[PDB]
Amino acid sequence: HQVLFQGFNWESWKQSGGWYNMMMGKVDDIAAAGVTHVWLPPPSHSVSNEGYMPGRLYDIDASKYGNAAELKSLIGALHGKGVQAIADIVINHRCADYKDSRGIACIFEGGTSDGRLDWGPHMICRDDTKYSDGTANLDTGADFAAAPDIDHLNDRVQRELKEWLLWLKSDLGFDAWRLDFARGYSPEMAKVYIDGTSPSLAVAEVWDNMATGGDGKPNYDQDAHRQNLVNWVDKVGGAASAGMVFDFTTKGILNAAVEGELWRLIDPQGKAPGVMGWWPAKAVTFVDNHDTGSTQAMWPFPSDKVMQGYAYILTHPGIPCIFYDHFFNWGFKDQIAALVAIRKRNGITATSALKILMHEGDAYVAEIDGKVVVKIGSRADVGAVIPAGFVTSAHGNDYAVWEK
Ligand SMILES: OC[C@H]1O[C@@H](O)[C@H](O)[C@@H](O)[C@@H]1O
Ligand SMILES: [Ca+2]
Ligand SMILES: [Ca+2]
Ligand SMILES: [Ca+2]
Repeated sequence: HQVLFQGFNWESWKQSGGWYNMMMGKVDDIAAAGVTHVWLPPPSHSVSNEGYMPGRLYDIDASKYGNAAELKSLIGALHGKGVQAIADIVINHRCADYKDSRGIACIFEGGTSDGRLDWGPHMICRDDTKYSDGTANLDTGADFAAAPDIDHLNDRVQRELKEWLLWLKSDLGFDAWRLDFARGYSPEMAKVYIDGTSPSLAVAEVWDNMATGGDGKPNYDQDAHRQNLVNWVDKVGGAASAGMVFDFTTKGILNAAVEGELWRLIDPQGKAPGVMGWWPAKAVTFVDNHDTGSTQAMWPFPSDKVMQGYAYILTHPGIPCIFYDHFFNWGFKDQIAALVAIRKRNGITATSALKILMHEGDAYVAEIDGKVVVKIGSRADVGAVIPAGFVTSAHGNDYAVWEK
């Protein structure tokens, strides 16, 4: 068993009383439901609210989310119900607290009395001219316009950062990492960090565009899209690494399939289309996150089919991550934990076997480990293909479940 849970959305920082405090009230519900890991936002002080524009890294208190006290207060409740804690680690770029000799904002403040993380333009890639001094290394990954990109090839940086990371665990309680904007630095670099801080798991956010038909729809063969993920995992230690990646491949394909095109959920090999069917133990599947859904909606899921997804991800191979809004604010609390249970009751995991039984545009049926069968889609009958000794069980709005 192993299930993740993103414990926040875009709007979270606004939360009257502090996000963590209101969350203390969702601990048992999440735990009892079957979750095992929770993903909390960037705890650090951030120029921006949501925290993806970090500066004073050790400055936990400044957070719009809550402070050091409450974060622990909250991570400990989780640990009390046996759920691990993940920290949204944002290090591809960073904002300098103050102005240097030139007027350009490149003098950083770590957040403590010493000079830890009190870096200068020297820790800014020389190719991010808008801030650099031209003396650092070259960016090892994508750049982020909005702010100074840190030169991770920098001896000091990899040092003070692991120390900072190691502190997050040793002080607050964090267990695992969720690497923000991983497309910003070579996997070679994530590896430095992952290994010298060894989290129970490190899921990264590598998000490339999906190839699309002239008509806006995503193509059917997404092999290239997912080969770029199993590869990034490849270059990071793979089998022996704590790192894993969100199955963006699955999101794009699934986004288009619930729309009467379930046939898209199978590759010529009889396998799943996302990273799921290639490396199921290194693929974190999901329905929507704080970028793709919520109030940013860069790529939301068909709202009237959001359950067809959970019916899919919470029973298939791969690690499913449940989205906040979805569990507490959409009227699906119960429906969701019922599955996690199924997944749990039947000892299903990241690597269970998958046996697609039907992949027609309006009907997708499957058998996982020959203990569970799920069908999503708008087609009243499929009795025709449901192995022997399968009693019905969980179901609802265009999805059904039969356990042996
Ligand atoms: O998409 C990668 C990341 O890009 C950043 O610019 C956004 O602020 C984050 O919310 C997002 O996780
Ligand atoms: Ca300092
Ligand atoms: Ca930049
Ligand atoms: Ca970068």
